[PDB]
Amino acid sequence: SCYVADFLGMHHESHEGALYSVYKSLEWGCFLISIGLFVFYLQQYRKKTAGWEVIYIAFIESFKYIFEIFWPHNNPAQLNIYGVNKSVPWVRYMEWMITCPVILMALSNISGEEGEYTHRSMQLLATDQGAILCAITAAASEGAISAVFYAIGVCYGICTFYFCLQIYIEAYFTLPETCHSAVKWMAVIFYAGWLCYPCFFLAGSEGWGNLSYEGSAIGHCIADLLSKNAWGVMHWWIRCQLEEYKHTHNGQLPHYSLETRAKMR
Amino acid sequence: SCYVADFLGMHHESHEGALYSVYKSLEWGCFLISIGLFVFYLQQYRKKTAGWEVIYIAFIESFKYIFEIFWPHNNPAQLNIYGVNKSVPWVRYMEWMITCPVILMALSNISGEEGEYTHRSMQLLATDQGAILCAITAAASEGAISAVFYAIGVCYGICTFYFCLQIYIEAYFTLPETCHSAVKWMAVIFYAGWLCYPCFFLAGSEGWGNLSYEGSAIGHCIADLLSKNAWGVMHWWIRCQLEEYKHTHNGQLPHYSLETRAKMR
Ligand SMILES: *C/C=C(C)/C=C/C=C(C)/C=C/C1=C(C)CCCC1(C)C
Ligand SMILES: *C/C=C(C)/C=C/C=C(C)/C=C/C1=C(C)CCCC1(C)C
Repeated sequence: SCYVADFLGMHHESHEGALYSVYKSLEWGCFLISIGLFVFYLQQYRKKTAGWEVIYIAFIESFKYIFEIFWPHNNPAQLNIYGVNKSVPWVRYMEWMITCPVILMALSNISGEEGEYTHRSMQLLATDQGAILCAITAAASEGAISAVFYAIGVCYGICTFYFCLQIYIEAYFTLPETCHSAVKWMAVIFYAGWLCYPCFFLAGSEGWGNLSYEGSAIGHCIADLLSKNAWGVMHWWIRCQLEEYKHTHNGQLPHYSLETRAKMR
Repeated sequence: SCYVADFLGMHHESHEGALYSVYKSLEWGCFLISIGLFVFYLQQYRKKTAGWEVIYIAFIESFKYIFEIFWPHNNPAQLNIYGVNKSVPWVRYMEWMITCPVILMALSNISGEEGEYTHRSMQLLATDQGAILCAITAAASEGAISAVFYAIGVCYGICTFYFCLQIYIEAYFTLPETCHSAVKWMAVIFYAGWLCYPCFFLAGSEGWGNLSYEGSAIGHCIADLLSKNAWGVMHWWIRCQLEEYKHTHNGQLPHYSLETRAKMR
C-alpha cells in the first residue's frame, strides 16, 4: 500500500531539446527586461512619469522570474497537493494576485491626479480578487469542483473586463487627442495578454489539457511580457505625453466631470 | 517505502468533549449571525446606511462558515501539502483575501461620498494583499522559508496598520462629534480582532505551535465575530448617524479638505 507522488519536478527529467532552450532563454529575457524596466522607472520617478505601480509590478515580476529560473519546483513555489495529485504554480498565482490589482489601480489612475478614483474602481478590484482566487481554487482542486470554480472565476472576469472597458473608453474620451492611439494599443495589450491566461489554464496540467510545463510557462512568459512590461511601457508613455501637454497648457489637463458615456457599445 | 499522509481530518477522530461542542455551536452561531446580518443589511440598503461592502462580507462569511460546518476537511477547503505534510485552511485564507480588502475599502469609504478616495487607499490595499499572501505562503511552507515569509507579512501588516490608524484619526477629526465615540470603538474592534489572527497562526499547526484545530478555529470564530460582524454593525451605525446629521443639516456633511494631521502620534 505504497504511494508514489509523481509531481512535476520530482522524477528526474532529461531537460533537453529546443523547447527547453527556448523556455530558459525566455525566462532569462523576461527577468532581464523586468529588472531593466525597474531601473528605468526608478530613474523616471522624479519626472512623475512612472508611478509606483509599474515599479512595484516590475520588482515583483523580477522576483517571480528569478525564483522560476532557479527554484521552479521547490516549494513554496510549487504547491504539491496530495489527494488530488496536483502541482500548483503558487509563485505564478501569488505574482498574479500582487500585480493584477496594481495593474487595475494604475489603469484607474492613468493620469495621476487626485479625486479621479471612484466606487467602481473598488468594485473592479473586488471582482479581480474573486476571479484570481477562484482560479487558484480551481487549480488546486479536481473534477466538478474545479469546473464550478472556473465558471465563477469566468463570471468575475467578465465583470472585470466590462469595468476595464468602461475605464478605457473614459480615458479615450477624456485624455488629450495625442494619446488616443496609445490608449487603443494599451487596451489591446490589456485584452490580448489577459485573455491568454484563462486559455493556458484549460490547456495545462491545471485544468483539463495536456500542455507541457515548459510550453505553458512559455505562453505565460509571453502573456506577462504583454500584460505587464508592454502595458507599463504604454502607461509611462501616456503619462509622458500628459506631462508634455501640461507643460504646454499651463499645467492643467482638460477638465471633464459629472458626465455620462458607454451608450450602445 | 510507504508514505502515510496524516493530515487533519483523514484518520478518524473521536469528535467528543465539551470543546468540540463549543466549537460546533460557535460555528453555527457565526453562520446564523452572518446570514441574519446579510438579510438586515439587504433591507437597510435602500436607506443608504448599509453599503455593498458589509453585505458582501456577510455573504462571503456565511459561505465560509457553511463550508466549515459541513466540509471543513474535504478539499479544496483543506489544502493537503505533501512534502511539507501540512494542512492549509484554504477556505479561511480565501475568505480573508476576499474580505480584508473590502473591509479596508469600507474603512476608506466610511461616509460614502465621492472623491474621498486617495492614492494611500490603494497603497493600503496593496500592503494588505501582500500581508495575506505572505501569510498563506508561510502556512503552506516549513522551516526558515515560513519564518521569512511571516516576517515579510508582518512588515506589510505594520504598514497596513499605520495606514489604517491614519484613516481612523482622519475619520475622528472629520466626522461629526456624535460619531466620535463610535469611531473609537470601531478602531478597537479593528485592532483587537485583526491582531488575533497573527497570534493564532503562531500557535496552530500552521506556524510553530500546537493548538488543536478546534481551539484555533474557535479563536478565529471570535476574531471573525469581532473583525467582521461587529465592525460592520459599527460601520452601519456610523452611516445611520451621518444620515441623521445630513437630514438635520440640509443634507451636507461638514466640509474639510486639503488639511494635514498625524502630528506626534
Ligand atoms: C500578471 C498576470 C496576470 C495579468 C494574470 C491574469 C490572469 C487571469 C485574467 C486569469 C483568469 C482566469 C483563469 C486563469 C482561470 C479561471 C477563469 C479566469 C478568467 C478567472
Ligand atoms: C476576516 C479576516 C481577517 C480580518 C483576517 C486577518 C488576518 C491577518 C491580519 C493576518 C496577519 C498575519 C498573519 C496571520 C501571519 C503572517 C503575519 C501577518 C501579520 C500578515
